[PDB]
Amino acid sequence: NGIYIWKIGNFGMHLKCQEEEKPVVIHSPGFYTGKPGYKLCMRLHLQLPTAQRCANYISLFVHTMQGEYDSHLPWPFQGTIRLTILDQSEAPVRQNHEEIMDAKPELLAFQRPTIPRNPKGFGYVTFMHLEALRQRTFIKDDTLLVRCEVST
Amino acid sequence: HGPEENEYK
Repeated sequence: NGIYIWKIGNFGMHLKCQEEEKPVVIHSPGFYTGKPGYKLCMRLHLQLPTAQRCANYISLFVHTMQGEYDSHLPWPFQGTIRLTILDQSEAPVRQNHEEIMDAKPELLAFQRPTIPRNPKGFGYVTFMHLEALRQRTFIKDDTLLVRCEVST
Repeated sequence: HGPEENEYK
């Protein structure tokens, strides 16, 4: 299984713009599920307080990118993606917030990408409520940890 | 809460 931990720095600033009702949208670097493996990346939003549904939620989405090994891998990507926002409080057992999502072959999002970054992504509009960040040490040293673990 | 495809922008 490939595992990638996205360190999102400067996070205090990002929460501040969300409060000021400024759209916040971030993309991870690309990363490989393996070598050879798929190249994926992540989209995280901070939803405005004035949104209809999902107000004040964190959104989280996985996208396929064009990769070195694309021509060698089976398409569409089929498998499991586990998206976790990690707890950095000092307290076993730590309480991570995670959702496990199933890659179904019927989706367009995991078809072979032809553009550098496929705009069709797959994930959760309502991944985690912001008011859950104020209730655990999810942010430490002004940094948020988003873990992506891919199973095939 | 379940997953969904989602295009941007």
